[PDB]
Amino acid sequence: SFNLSSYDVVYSDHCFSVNSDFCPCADPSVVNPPSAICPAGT
Amino acid sequence: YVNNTLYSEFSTIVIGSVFVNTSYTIVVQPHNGILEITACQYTMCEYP
Repeated sequence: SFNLSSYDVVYSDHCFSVNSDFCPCADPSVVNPPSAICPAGT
Repeated sequence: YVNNTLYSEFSTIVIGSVFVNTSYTIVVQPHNGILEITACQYTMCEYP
């Protein structure tokens, strides 16, 4: 979902770089944080 | 030299970042002397 108007130009402000191990959520067994199950590798 | 016929074959190598569907995985593969150099958005699994 990156919709906009017809004549609209979007430019980036900051560009972060991470390794191939970043999971966008935390571990589900540390709450006791919208966590969930992440795929293998991250 | 199966059936007195020369066959050539060796291992292959893949190059990418995450190997799911986003990065273009440059994978080469010989087919009995014919190389297959392709760069597509393949769907690599856990056990290739």
